Amino acid sequence: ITVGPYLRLHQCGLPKKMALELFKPFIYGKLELRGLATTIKAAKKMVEREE
Amino acid sequence: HYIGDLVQRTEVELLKTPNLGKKSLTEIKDVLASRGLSLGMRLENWPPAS
Amino acid sequence: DTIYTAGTPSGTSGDYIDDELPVYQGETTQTLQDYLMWQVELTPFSDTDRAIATSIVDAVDETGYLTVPLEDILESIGDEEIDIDEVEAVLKRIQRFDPVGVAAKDLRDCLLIQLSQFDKTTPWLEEARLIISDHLDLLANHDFRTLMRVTRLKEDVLKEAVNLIQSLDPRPGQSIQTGEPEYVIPDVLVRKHNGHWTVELNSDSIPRLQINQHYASNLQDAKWLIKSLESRNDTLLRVSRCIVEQQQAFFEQGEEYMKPMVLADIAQAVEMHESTISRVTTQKYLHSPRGIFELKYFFSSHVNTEGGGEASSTAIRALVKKLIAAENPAKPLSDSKLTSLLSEQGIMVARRTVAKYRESLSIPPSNQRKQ
Repeated sequence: ITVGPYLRLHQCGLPKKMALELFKPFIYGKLELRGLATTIKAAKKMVEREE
Repeated sequence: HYIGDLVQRTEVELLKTPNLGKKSLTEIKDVLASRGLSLGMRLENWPPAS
Repeated sequence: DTIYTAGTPSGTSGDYIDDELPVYQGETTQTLQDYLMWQVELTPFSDTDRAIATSIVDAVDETGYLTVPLEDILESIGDEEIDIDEVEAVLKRIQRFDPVGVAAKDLRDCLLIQLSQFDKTTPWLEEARLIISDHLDLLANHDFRTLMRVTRLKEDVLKEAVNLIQSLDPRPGQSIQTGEPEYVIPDVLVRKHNGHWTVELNSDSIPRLQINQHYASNLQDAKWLIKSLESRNDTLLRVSRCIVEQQQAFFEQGEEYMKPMVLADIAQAVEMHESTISRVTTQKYLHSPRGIFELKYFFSSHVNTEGGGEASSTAIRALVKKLIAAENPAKPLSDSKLTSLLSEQGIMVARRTVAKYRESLSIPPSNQRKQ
């Protein structure tokens, strides 16, 4: 943990490489929802490549 | 008229379609599964305005 | 009694913190069926479709091929309203999971499934599709001439189509394979010095247990286990040493120099029941400079020798291999000609026995080896 002096009282700073790993199934669902990946394997590959 | 509209239709909805026997529904599922699709998907912001 | 002059270190600390390690539990792993079922769950099926998918994925082997016919699956479902076309639809849906082409009935189906997922811009796709769909044995048998007649195509297009064919995957299910294969530790070692083969048990595998006798019945019973282990390893060493003595020529000059020895010879040599000999040599290996061989490998059948004696079937197999290895590509040797050729050195084996040996060594017959 480091210090962010600019944040507001209800905010925290998260690295995005952690957020990609934590929120992965939500990302799968959102990718499938808008048609970017018709199947689960396509979304998994797209997330793996980090497009 | 487009693949997306057919894709978004659920199987129960197409079962009750008049003049559409179960054989035709199974054939449609076969031709969809051949290409890597299935009945019962869900897309937002459709049609794509084209 | 030598010291290994090179080796690999172990990644760990020499000393551990004094608290006891937790009991072993294990760790789950992902095989092919686990991945396929995971993809099945996240797929918009109905309930009956999911049941059929579970039944299908149950019957997929290690390589990714469907081992049972669809009639077995439809029978296993146990319902009467379900037809075979629903099973076909579910199978077609499953075959497009990752890896593409899994759960395929046979090689032709797998290749066609993989080919159907390309783009039309591919240089030679329809030619490959037609070749797989209709004329497959021609490509396997290396005809290249009647295929040109049937396809009505010149050399270049056919060659490129075959190049595309040999770019696909015939075993799509082996991408998700096991982590690391097991390895076997040899039981006994045979070295050579003084022109003689010394036999010695593996020191790294035989420790001497500390004798717990101080609290002293139980002491006598503990020594009984010691005597039993002593007798066991003594029997193993005696059997291995006798076997090595009998098969000295093979250890020096390799194959084609074995002797047709059976369990009776060992039983009479070590004065023991042949059942014990069968029991002790099972699932035990010996390490030689030539490789690692199971202790039961040196027992085989025999054939009559014209001048006298017998010839090991291993020697006959090796001779057949070495005769085939130096044949003319224009006119490959046939079975009768091979028998006639071997019937000049006192080898007397029937044509049927030659065919059996050839099938065992997995060598195609003469007509498939012609260039």
